[PDB]
Amino acid sequence: TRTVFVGNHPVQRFCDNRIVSSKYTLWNFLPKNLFEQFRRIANFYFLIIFLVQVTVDTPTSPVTSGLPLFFVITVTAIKQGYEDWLRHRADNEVNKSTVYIIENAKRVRKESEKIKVGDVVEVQADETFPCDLILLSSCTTDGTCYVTTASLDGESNCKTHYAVRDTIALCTAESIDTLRAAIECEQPQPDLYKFVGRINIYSNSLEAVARSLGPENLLLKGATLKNTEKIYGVAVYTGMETKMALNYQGKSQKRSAVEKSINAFLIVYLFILLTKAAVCTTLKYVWQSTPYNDEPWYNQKTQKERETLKVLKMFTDFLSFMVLFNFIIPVSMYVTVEMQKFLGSFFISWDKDFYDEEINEGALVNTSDLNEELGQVDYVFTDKTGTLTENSMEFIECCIDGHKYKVDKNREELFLRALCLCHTVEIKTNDAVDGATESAELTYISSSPDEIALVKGAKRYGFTFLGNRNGYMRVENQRKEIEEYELLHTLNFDAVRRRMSVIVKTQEGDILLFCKGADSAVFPRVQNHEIELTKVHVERNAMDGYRTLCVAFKEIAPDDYERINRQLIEAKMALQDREEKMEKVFDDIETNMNLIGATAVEDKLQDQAAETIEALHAAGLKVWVLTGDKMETAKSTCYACRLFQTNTELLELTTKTIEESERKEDRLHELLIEYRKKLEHQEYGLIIDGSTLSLILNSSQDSSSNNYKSIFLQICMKCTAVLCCRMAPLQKAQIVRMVKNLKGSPITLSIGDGANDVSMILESHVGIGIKGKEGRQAARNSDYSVPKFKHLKKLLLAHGHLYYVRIAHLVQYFFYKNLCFILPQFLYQFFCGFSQQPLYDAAYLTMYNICFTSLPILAYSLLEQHINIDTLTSDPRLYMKISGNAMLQLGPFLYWTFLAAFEGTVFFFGTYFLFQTASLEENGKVYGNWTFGTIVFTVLVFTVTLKLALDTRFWTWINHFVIWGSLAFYVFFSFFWGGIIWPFLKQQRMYFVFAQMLSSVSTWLAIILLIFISLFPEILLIVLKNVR
Amino acid sequence: RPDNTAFKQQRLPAWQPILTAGTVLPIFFIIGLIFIPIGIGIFVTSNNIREIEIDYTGTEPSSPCNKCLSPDVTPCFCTINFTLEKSFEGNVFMYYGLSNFYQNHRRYVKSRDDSQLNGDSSALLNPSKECEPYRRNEDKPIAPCGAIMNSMFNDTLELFLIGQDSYPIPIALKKKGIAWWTDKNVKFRNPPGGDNLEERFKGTTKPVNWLKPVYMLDSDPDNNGFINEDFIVWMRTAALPTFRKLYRLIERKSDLHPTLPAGRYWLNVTYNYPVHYFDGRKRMILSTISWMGGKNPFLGIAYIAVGSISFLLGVVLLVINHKY
Ligand SMILES: Nc1ncnc2c1ncn2[C@@H]1O[C@H](COP(=O)(O)OP(=O)(O)CP(=O)(O)O)[C@@H](O)[C@H]1O
Ligand SMILES: *[C@@H]1O[C@H](CO)[C@@H](O)[C@H](O[C@@H]2O[C@H](CO)[C@@H](O)[C@H](O)[C@H]2NC(C)=O)[C@H]1NC(C)=O
Ligand SMILES: *[C@@H]1O[C@H](CO)[C@@H](O)[C@H](O)[C@H]1NC(C)=O
Repeated sequence: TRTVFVGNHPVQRFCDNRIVSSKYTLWNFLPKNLFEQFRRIANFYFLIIFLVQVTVDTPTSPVTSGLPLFFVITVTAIKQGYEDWLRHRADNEVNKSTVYIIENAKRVRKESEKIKVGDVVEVQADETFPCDLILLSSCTTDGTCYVTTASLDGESNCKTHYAVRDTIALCTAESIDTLRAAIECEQPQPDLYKFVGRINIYSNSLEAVARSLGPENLLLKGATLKNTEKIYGVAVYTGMETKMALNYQGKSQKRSAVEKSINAFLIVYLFILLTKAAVCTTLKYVWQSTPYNDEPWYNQKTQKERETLKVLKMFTDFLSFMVLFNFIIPVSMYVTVEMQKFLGSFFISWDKDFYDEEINEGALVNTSDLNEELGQVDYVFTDKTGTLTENSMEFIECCIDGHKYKVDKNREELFLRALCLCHTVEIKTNDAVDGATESAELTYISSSPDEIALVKGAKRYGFTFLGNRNGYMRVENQRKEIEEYELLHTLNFDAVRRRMSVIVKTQEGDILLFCKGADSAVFPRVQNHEIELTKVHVERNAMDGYRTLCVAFKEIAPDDYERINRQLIEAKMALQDREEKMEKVFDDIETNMNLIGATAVEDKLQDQAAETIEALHAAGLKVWVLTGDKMETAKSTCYACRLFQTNTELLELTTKTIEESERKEDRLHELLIEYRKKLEHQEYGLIIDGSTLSLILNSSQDSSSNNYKSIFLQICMKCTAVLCCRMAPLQKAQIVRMVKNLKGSPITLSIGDGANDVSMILESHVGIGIKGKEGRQAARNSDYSVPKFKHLKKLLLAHGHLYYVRIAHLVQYFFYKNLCFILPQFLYQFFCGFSQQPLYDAAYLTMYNICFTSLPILAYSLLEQHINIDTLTSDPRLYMKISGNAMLQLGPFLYWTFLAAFEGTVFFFGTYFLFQTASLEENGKVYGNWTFGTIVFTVLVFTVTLKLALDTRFWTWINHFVIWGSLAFYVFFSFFWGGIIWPFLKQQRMYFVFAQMLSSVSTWLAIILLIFISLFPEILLIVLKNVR
Repeated sequence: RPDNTAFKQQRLPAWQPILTAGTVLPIFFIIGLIFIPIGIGIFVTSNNIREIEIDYTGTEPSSPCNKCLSPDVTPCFCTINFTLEKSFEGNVFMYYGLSNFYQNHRRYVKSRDDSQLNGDSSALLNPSKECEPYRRNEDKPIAPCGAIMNSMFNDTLELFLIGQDSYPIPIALKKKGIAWWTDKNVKFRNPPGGDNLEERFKGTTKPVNWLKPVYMLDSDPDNNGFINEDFIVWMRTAALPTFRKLYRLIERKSDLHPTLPAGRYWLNVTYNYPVHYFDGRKRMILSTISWMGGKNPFLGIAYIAVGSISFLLGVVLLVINHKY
């Protein structure tokens, strides 16, 4: 809806070209970063517990709660800050490169940031683009210049764009000559593939040429130009409105199933850290009830504290028994669980097995967050054409007028013309050595293999397409006759319609309207009396498992053309809903076509596309298939794909059974309850259509007693493999939703190949884009990508699992690490006068959560395979089933806890009984209370670690160095901190505690035991699980 | 083409320990052979240590010195008879327990100024704001400020041996070397410089409750100021209500006589420390010492309760597995 002028002068009101990819700045970093952290629960809560320590008079010095909180920040800010600064220095490059402009007959050399909207740009070969231009001319005629979008969506070929006819003449011919134009384009939409515009070039005196535009004229900002000398563009979008720049945002998907549990535990602890306070406050003011039991003449209450309002004092305590138990919320989890993902996401991008030789590229992880979401999928929505069958079509066994050509020249000769026209082959322009090859270079470059196999087909017969020469088309009809054809309108294909067409003008006569498309969408518009003659053939060729396509021509009368022509073009200059308003202009152009003959193309399966789908099943998933081809075809490739065993009682809902409005439901409820409700197991699979489906969902609001849909969905959950044929481009989305929104939240993993699937990949929990032959429209939106389908096995099982059992046993341990460390300090608030006397020291309250026992859980997080990565992908029986999120469900969670409590108690009561002795050393001396801290601590750091050394089932050389590299650290720290660190301290309370807690040979036997009795409830499950 | 490094492929050189029943069952039967030979190894050296705790708190209408449980002339004098059945062989230690004396009380553990006792001259004249309730009396600085050092257990015990005649032989007690040598020469030091331990304390005074200045706790210069063992061992907090702190140790005479010959003795305690107020008892635990420490059964009954409940499930496991 905007407006532009080539030279900015007609016959700043717009954005400025400076791409700022960053989020922070050099000034608002802190006030932004911090807030974006302290809005998180555990990083904010620990803040409150800081203030409360700086104002109130509380037991533990502010250090033991501000350091382990100032650190976890400074180590996230830096990374989360620096990791950003990479962009600035990156950005500054792109938008500070040289790009010449044309002010007034001048080839100025400005900075790419200086460009404004509506101004001529210049570009040599090999150079990136300054912004979204509109190709206006090139050095040569033909107004053509290829492009290689190798940085926007990852494409690696040389697409070819087009210039504007009325301007191709302009090349160095001072286009600056107040060149008139009006470039109206829809406000920048990030679709990156649609572009509706217009030009209103003005001639010398008067001219209003309404030269419509299109995506074939836009040159994105970042598509390296190739195979040309130079061009001249007219900027339309100028950065931060350009199509590319808009595509930095996809974050509305990273809500894993292991990121809310982490929020269902805290909400528990935050509701346990109170009980631990309330239950331990009341007991105090009920204990102090005794008159002498407080300040019994040997600790006289400081006079001031005596005259304090009781109720108030009843507060400062309850605020003390949070500052004293606050450690019961893991402070350093919001750095590990992130440092893990970052340092441990590449693994899905390096694994060699995700590397096809041909495509000469590997896997690609376009989301560093959904990793853990792979060992969760419960529905897998594959796509038949493109994933299950590579796009290498081979035209075989056509059928003209039901005669199955191998009629002579009355209509057949025409048919061939149909095959060779009405397409977008665009044969390889360059010429190679012809005479040694079969025919010539003759390499066809197109996106829809459904036709590239046709042309190659006709090439096996007389006719052959070799043209598109200067607005015409060339063909060889069994002899030496170029036979130029004048192309007039190439009606692009559109899935929602299933028909592409071409309106050519017979070089020496009238016009023609060729067209092709799926039978179910070409037959409705035909001289019906000819359908049955060829219908049976299209059945067999499909019944056997070949793609099918019908083709028919309709001669137009010239007197009728002008109506169409006008009606056609005028249906383009519309800037609002062009594709729709256009689609509908020629949807009534294919009124009645004289069908000529049908065609059949065969397809191939992938390497293991038949072995994988035999694995997934064994893994518990419920694989679906959302094809678009004819029903019969899908039913054929399915058997081969091996998702329909020999004995499977299908429940088809095809048009061949539901040719009515009400009939289906009758058939629906029958094969649901009386057929699949009264009851190897796989005996039943489903099959639907693009029509039979829409009736169900859209028209469900009638039988509110037993709604159609609510019935239909019921069958889904109870069918291990289902099909969907004749699927539109959007109905491949309503399906996902219709499933995602039922009985919980089944994690739906969809997998597409091309543009058709963009409507679900962007919709399912975790897409999987297969970068195949069509294009990267699918692999650029998908969270991940794998240049095959055989990889979707090694992806889900061998990674989706480890990327779960590597965290499920982190968010668990990272809590159980604390609920033990802070249990004693709660019991020891029983054998003290409830005066909140921290059992441990302070030097052992900061360290323990960042230094003593931080790494050993990180190590086990990045690199570990509790089941060898080979035995896990070579055995999908349950290893993708044993974890249906069960690793964090309410069952296991409160086992660890009821493992902390026990392993917690034994720490204290295990020690208490040990200090009924009156001495432990041999010299007979006594042991203070601090020596009651290190004991019940040194017996802690040796359990919360060893309890790991009983879980790591994959001992690399790192684990050996971390675990035994924290313990042999602790036993050193206490030795150093123990010794002389006096000068700046104020207590010298742990001056020699440790060194004496080890010279008592009768102490180890308490440690060496208290460890065991704490692990003995873990050494058992091993036995009770390795026995059966 | 992709990096075939040992790590990135995610197949680093592993250990892969196969933890299975058939290879873990011995895990039970390997300890049972190694704990029990300790659980019993210790339990022997526990019941072979004789002790005695002569509760002399009072509160007993028939208690020999209830007479001064109530406020009487300061220098009270108790006398308690008691009989030793099995004479003590080694060198015996004499503790002095307590009870319901919450020496671990956050409001009572902060009550020491650790940087003063260390001998920091400047810190002396003006102790911290932690030993508040007993910081300055008569607006003056206190040398061992703070409740902890204030309420220093201040009654003198004594043990007499009654021979055949009625004259009781006095048993010789020793007091030096009853505190961790680590925190008796490093963590507690007198004021910076001086010659007589009095001058060094110029502006300070004695605590409130005490009866004599810190520079008069003992004549022996090696034990007088802030070094008094009695004082030191009273500062390291109790670590529990029911505690007991070393008081004096009897060095085993070189001869081959029993350091404590059996029979009845006399224990006359100069009762000064009153604990009847908070309902706290008092005692005097005599004891020997073995490498394990002091008589304590737990370690014994624990090992033998683990070294014989792990070594049993293995049976119920070994027998259950083969029968399936
Ligand atoms: N050049 C062309 N000529 C005739 N028909 C065409 C065509 N290009 C596409 N079609 C029609 O478009 C339909 C595309 O099928 P649909 O997209 O529903 O499933 P699909 O098999 O193409 C899986 P995918 O979308 O991944 O390629 C085909 O049925 C075909 O008839
Ligand atoms: C020994 O210490 C105890 C501590 O309670 C004390 O009761 C004894 O008598 C105290 O003397 C202090 C004054 O010199 C002072 O604490 C108080 O007068 C008196 N006790 C009371 C009731 O406070 C101390 N005895 C000795 C030997 O001084
Ligand atoms: C204990 O003290 C008393 C105090 O009278 C004194 O006679 C003697 O030293 C000891 N024995 C007796 C007789 O009490």
